[PDB]
Amino acid sequence: RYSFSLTTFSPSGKLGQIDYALTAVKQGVTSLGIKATNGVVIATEKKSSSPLAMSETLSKVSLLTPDIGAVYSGMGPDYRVLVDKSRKVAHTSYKRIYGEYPPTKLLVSEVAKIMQEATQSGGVRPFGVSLLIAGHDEFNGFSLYQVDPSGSYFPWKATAIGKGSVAAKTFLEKRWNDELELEDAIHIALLTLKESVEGEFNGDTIELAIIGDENPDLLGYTGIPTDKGPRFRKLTSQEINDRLEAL
Amino acid sequence: IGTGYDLSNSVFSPDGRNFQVEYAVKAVENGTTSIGIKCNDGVVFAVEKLITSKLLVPQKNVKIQVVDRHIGCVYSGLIPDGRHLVNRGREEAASFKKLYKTPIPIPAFADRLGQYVQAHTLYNSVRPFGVSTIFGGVDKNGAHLYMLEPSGSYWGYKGAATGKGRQSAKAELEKLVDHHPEGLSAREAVKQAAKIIYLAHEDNKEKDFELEISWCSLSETNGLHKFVKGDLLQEAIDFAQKEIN
Amino acid sequence: GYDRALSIFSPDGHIFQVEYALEAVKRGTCAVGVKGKNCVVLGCERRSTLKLQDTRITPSKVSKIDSHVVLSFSGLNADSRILIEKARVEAQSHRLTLEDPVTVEYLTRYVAGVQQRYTQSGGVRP
Amino acid sequence: RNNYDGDTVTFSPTGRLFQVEYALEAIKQGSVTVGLRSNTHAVLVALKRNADELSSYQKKIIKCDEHMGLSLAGLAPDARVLSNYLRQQCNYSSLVFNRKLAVERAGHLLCDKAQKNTQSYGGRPYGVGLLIIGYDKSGAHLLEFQPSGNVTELYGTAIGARSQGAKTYLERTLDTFIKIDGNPDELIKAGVEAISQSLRDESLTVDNLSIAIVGKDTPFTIYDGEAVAKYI
Amino acid sequence: RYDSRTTIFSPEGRLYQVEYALESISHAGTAIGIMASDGIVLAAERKVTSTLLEQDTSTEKLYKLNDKIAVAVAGLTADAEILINTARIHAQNYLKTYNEDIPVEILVRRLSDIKQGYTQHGGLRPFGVSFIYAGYDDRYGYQLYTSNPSGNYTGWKAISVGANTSAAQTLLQMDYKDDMKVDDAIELALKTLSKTTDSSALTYDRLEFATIRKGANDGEVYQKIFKPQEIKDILVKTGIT
Amino acid sequence: MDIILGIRVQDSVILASSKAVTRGISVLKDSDDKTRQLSPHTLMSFAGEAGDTVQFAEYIQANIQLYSIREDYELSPQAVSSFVRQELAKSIRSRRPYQVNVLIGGYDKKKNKPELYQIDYLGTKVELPYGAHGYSGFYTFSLLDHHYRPDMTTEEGLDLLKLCVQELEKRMPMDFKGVIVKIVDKDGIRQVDDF
Amino acid sequence: TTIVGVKFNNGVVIAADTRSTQGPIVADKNCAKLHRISPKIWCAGAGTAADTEAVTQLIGSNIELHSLYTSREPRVVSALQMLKQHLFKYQGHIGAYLIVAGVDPTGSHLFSIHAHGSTDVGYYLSLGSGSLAAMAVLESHWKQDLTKEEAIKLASDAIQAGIWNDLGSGSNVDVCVMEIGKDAEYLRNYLTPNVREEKQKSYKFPRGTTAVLKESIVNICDIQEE
Amino acid sequence: SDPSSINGGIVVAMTGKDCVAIACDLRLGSQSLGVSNKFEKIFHYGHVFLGITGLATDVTTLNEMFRYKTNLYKLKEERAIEPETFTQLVSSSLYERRFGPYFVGPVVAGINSKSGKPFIAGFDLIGCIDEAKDFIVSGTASDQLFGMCESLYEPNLEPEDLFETISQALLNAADRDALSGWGAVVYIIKKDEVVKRYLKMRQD
Amino acid sequence: SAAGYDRHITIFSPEGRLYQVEYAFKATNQTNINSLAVRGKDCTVVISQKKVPDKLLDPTTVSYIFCISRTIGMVVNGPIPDARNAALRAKAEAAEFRYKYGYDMPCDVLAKRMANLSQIYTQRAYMRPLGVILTFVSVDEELGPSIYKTDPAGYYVGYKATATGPKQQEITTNLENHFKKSKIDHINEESWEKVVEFAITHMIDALGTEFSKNDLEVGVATKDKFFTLSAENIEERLVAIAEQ
Repeated sequence: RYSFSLTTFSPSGKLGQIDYALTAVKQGVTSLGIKATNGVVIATEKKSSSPLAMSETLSKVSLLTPDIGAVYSGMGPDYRVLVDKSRKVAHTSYKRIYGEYPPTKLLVSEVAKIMQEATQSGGVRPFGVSLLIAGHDEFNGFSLYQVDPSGSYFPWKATAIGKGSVAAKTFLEKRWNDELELEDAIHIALLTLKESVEGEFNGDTIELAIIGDENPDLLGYTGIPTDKGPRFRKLTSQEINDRLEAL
Repeated sequence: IGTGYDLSNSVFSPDGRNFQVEYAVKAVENGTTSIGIKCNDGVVFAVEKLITSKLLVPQKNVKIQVVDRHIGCVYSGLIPDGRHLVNRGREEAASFKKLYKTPIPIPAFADRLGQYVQAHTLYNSVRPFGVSTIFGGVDKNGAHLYMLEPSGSYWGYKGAATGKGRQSAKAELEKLVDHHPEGLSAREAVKQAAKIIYLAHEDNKEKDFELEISWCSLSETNGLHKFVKGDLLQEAIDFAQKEIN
Repeated sequence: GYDRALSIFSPDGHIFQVEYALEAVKRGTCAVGVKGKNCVVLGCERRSTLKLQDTRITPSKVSKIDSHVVLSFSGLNADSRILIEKARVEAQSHRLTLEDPVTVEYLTRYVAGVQQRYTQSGGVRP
Repeated sequence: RNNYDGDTVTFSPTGRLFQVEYALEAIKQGSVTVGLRSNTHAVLVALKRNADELSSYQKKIIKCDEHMGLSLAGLAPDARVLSNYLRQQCNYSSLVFNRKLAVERAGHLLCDKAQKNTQSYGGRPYGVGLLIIGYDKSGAHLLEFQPSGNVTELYGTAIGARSQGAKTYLERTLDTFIKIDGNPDELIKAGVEAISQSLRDESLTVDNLSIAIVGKDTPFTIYDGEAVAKYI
Repeated sequence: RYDSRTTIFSPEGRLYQVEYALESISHAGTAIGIMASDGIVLAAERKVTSTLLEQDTSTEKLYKLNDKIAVAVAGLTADAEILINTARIHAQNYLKTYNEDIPVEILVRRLSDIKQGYTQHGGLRPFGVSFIYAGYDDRYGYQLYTSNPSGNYTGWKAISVGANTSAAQTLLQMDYKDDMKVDDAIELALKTLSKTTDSSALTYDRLEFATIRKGANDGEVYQKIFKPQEIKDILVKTGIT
Repeated sequence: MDIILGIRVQDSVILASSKAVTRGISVLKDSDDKTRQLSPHTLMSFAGEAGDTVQFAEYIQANIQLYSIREDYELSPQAVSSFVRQELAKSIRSRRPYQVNVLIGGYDKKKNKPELYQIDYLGTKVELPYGAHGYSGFYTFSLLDHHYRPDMTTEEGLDLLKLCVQELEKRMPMDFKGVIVKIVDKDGIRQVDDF
Repeated sequence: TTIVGVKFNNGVVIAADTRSTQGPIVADKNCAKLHRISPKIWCAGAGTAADTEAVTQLIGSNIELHSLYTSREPRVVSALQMLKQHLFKYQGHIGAYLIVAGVDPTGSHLFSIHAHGSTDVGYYLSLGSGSLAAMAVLESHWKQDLTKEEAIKLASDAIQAGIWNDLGSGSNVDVCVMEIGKDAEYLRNYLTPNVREEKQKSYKFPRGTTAVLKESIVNICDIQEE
Repeated sequence: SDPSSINGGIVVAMTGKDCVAIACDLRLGSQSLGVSNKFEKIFHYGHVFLGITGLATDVTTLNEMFRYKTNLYKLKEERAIEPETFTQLVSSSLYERRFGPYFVGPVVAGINSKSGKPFIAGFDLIGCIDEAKDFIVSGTASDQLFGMCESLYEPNLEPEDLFETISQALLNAADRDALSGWGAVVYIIKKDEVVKRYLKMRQD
Repeated sequence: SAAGYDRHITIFSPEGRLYQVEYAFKATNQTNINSLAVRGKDCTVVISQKKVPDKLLDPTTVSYIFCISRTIGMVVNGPIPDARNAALRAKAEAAEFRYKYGYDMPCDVLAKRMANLSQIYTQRAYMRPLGVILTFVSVDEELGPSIYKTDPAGYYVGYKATATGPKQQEITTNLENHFKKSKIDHINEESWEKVVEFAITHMIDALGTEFSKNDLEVGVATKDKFFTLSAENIEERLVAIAEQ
């Protein structure tokens, strides 16, 4: 009787639902982020599970705001609702109180708050996923963060989640340096993720995006200097390839 | 079958069934034989209304009920649960009448009923319906006959059956198609409807039944629903008595 | 069962949740009340466990409901808090409505009313 | 099995629900009544039962409206509800439609009332059987309402404990009381006989009989005490 | 059993659900508040560390409630999140209304009532978070309290929540001195966290710390969250590193 | 119609209110009270619309006294006047238009000085050492400040309030039928009989 | 104010004056009246200013949002309906009067929408107080087929004309040229018909010409206990 | 007239090279009766300074209200709110009641911490960012202040000279209005010093 | 196993996923129909078996291809009760879309709204998940040929070609083999009619059954129109195969 509602606890504390929720995370694919001193690189993989299934209709890398992207590790469907809500609250709670796109820490909390409500109720399952949310603002710099099923969040220098977690975690520890550039991070990211599947790697099967420098190109409009282009950028399939040739 | 999955109409077994939904068809079997006969210019409804004892007031008890005035319904299964569904059918029709200024098309009528039944197999605090409804009529799209199962599922039928005598019924119905590829015009289908209920009753040869036949006929009621009553009914009785012996 | 809720009358006409509430009282501190002819003494045992506990800022087990009505309580302190707040708010309300101070009888009958209401429902324990 | 009788939102493998059959049993546990009718009068005769002999009975006839009224059989808490709603429909017809509400349609709204609690979790199918008699435009009617909500137009029926003996009295004599017209006394005589066969270990008293009559020019009237001592 | 609802009591005449929530607080780390007449030190432990854990740009067991009350956190952080936000909102709701900062005592009281309501009503979970509150309000000076998961509060001159409570408490009351000093309290805290925590080195990046002092002007209180590199300097002074 | 006057000395607040209540074209009773005490050291004199005066004064009396009991220590004048402004501020945007102007004259125990506030029916509090409302303030804002010095004693300020009564009687066409005077200091609130 | 909206073969130009007027006092001389909804859908605000500025932001949150949800660029039609149904509910108690202009993969589009919810589709539209004023240049020099070059000229002569006759608009002319497949170029302060006349005297004062009762220091920064 | 015109009070802010000035009257009026002469109207929450002109009741309640939102802001972000971001907060609060709006006219003044650019903005009954970097005026004498300020103003002023320009602007304009004047106060916000200087002046 | 958590969808098992939701993937092979949809080059074709179990049924009512809106078709695999219910929302949602956002609603978005709705049903224990797999078909306003399969979990991914049903694996291997050897994701027959013939060939091969005309129901989305073919319209394609 201890493990079988959100409302019940145990003589060892906690809820059954959080332990199981954690298990859901690790069933997912390996997704990782490495923070650099001028950027953050975010990477995930796509497993098509048929040659018939297209790789681009799966979007495992999603802009929350055009300064803050996310990936996940866990169950595919749960991700989709939470991203739709994350945007929806991103605009509501802090774009009519702040009137511009939220700082990284704030949105992290707002997204975290939805997860918390989805634990809080008895009779409502918690999310199948844990996200990584990486973003930029001026005030706290580049930053990278984890939102776990509980409703709790942690800032990280580098981390990884999913199935390939134990191999990836030990790689990320050894290979991080005090100071690093974004460009170098792309290569460390790629090498880590290749641990998880061999001989099925390539820039069409790997989704890679960054929150790096602005791009006034993709801003959509010009002649207004005060505003900036999006910090978020999605790397194309040809660009992943260039970077992969250079390893 | 197994333990579990039964209790609440929202739980799946391994097999991909839900025992509660299955349990709802089983309940209609114990109910009293209903048939529908579709025709090229009508529909005929007939039903077996069992009389428990000679105390009953004859011709004063019906399971045939009307919706708007052009749609017949007759149910088999549990009587009062069946009433409820027909109540709701009136609500469906009435709402359509206000908005669009016209009588429901039969496929419009089937859609909205089919959803209401489906909703009541969707939740945990609801119960599954325990009634089948053979139903249909004639509209601006010709004649249609449907049969609605307790799951929230329906399909069109040229001749339909549900209830206790439904194996005798379907068997005959199929026979009807072979002898008549033209499907029988509405007049002769009254008399014929009678003979099927008389056959279906050789598995219901316990107590007496009252034969009630209604129709809705393009050629012979002007697309409106009305009961078949008086001498028309008698002719249908006499034919059925003859050919059973 | 048959002790699993308040909406079970039980096969003995006893509400187990009322019974277990009673058993709850025992765990709290002792309290004694004695009337005189020109007083009431309302006295209570005061718990200690450590000399790092304040008594400066910390509630007493006695709380003034108004200014002529007082209350001491026994049971879970956590539970009691809500009891005491309601008892007080009503005592001030009494003068909003009538312009009299509260009667002693009015108040006790009300605080039992608030629990009785809770007892009556099945969703909430008293 | 019967692990299924604890919810009314769960069916059986035998195509039943258990709660609805049990609600049927609940009628039998209570008092006894026999209804019967003629084309120009309708009659219920019902046995009043008392807790002890300082106890002074239980009123078993509830007057609905001045053209309809009903008797109860089974649990009383249940009856008071069903009656109230029915009265409400007769007063609604009289106000808004200037009509005396048909017995057949009124009985049919009750069937619909029963299914409202059967479907929904919480509440229960009601545990009382009602025999409704009335006199409308289409003359006298006797309806038998059931817990299930099955409504049955009958010339005579009886529900409650050991009621099978009244139906045997009524079945033999079926065609005889249809032919009676214009004489309320004689429908009462038939009813008094009927309710005799139903009893075991008892004898009719001037305060056991409660006789309820509605017909053509007679409104609904409930006879009690010293108005049932002409037919005792 | 009688974990099965929160609105039912056990035949013992305890409530297993609440007791169970109390055990939730012993799977999170120690938090220590010590009041001294010359200030309150607020100390908290980070129960999770790794070498890639960013923890040097963040505060997450130290949350400022208004300008003069702050809390330390022990328990579930998800549990903590919702009640801290609510508390911040109410404390400052008082500011708006009455044009004075909230007294320490009323705000704890408000928040402990809400906890009791989650056990009392509905089918909600009770919250397994124990907060040590430290504030200043003119009507009783420095004020220290801490809250149970049950939904009640008691005053203290020093207290410990979190894991290994029984041991930690033992260590504090042995080495307390009634007048104390703000500096001697900090030192006492570190001594205690060192022993209960299994991180023998007990480094800066594993410690959060906040001191509330009136030393900034007079009649004006300055709440100062210690920043990581500062936490490293005071371990050298106490000799731990 | 109706007067409320205020002046603050160096240890007291003297609040005064008209004795008359005129409902209709008849003086409804000649001698009445028209002040109620929120707290044992905070006084609320009130004037305004009919019977909204009473209901509001009783509303505020309950609610300030409620906090006093819970904390076990009365609110200050800064807090109390502020509470009341909040209430008025809701009431003017609410379907129910209260139209009650008040003076809050209390003793701050923690500061040890009187504080006299003028709080308007619209909902605006400002601390002022001579305020009023209605058409009381139309004659006596000038008169006070002339003879007022920062320093006073309680004996002077009462006599200066008597001076102000006299002016009011000549050139205001309303009768007040005397005035009531309660003096609010640190030692509580007491009635002192004056004309 | 004054809005003119004018199609060309490769796009659309929307233009508007920069003078913010509240009553017959100029509130701000330089302040845009081009509000951005989406990156290629731009608009100009007229009538009540507060209602125009607010409603492009709330409506614009949805238009941006749908772009992210659908993984498609934002249609201009998406912006029009959202406005039209929005304004409709409140029945002109949000008095908001917009020319919406933009480009899409469906073509170039121009709309006007009015407080009560009504649509106008032409190839030149104008709105505002100087709606009448700007009209006459537009009618007498709109042509079927305009290049980019001409269309910029058609808008600028029309806003300038509406400056002179309508006393409600003044200051600079702001242009936003929206081209299919390309960034929307914001050419604010394009044309200057208001070079601020210089003054004869310097109205600068000695230091201690004002008379000051006292001084004080208020803090704007954190206190320290150090 | 308008409830905003009845109670009165003026607020005027200005720009210079790395400085802003924001000043007010001290008058509180309820119709022609002068209530107070020593109630200020400019407040501040953090280093962002706010004025509010208009009906008194909404001027004090909106002081309380924006204080209330900014103190939540401060705690959450772990940094003081910027002027740039506070200008949006101001429009949002005003737009939240359209059909029963607050009768006020806010003026925002500050200098950004992230860029150090000087910043000012104007508002209205139902509110929108009304951008300039010249000056913003509001109040009952707003029409006097709008021309009066423009003649005096020159750009790229030193903090001490900017004082001279605002002081002159406010005093003479205030004097020639019935529901303003009656004492003044001016805040000159340099960067990290704010000097608060009360104008000695003729009473109205 | 069994305890909390094939009796509830709000109760996670120690696997990490809910068992009952997974049972819905075993509840979509209860009607025993197979669909194959492939993309043309300015058209999309969908073909599903038509199962006539008894002659007493009308054979033209027996369909599973639906008109959702002008440019959207849908084929449902799985039980009828959930089919109607899924299809009703989808129709309704398509209509709702114009009025909010303007123009016609593309396939991708319909599929996303149905996918979120499916996730919602799994989020709350108040309803069961949907028992049907939905495969939406459209020819898009500008992105042209699309097939989108949305599972009851809420997992949704687009396709080059897709198959669904109890024999899904067998048509899937036949497709890989076809598109891999040609090297094209698309089918390069630039008329819509001859794509419909190719679909007919492939189904014939994978099942091992030849089908008549009361045994297939065929829907075709063309660019800016959607229509469902009747048996005599099916007959032109069937005689196309039968005599080449």
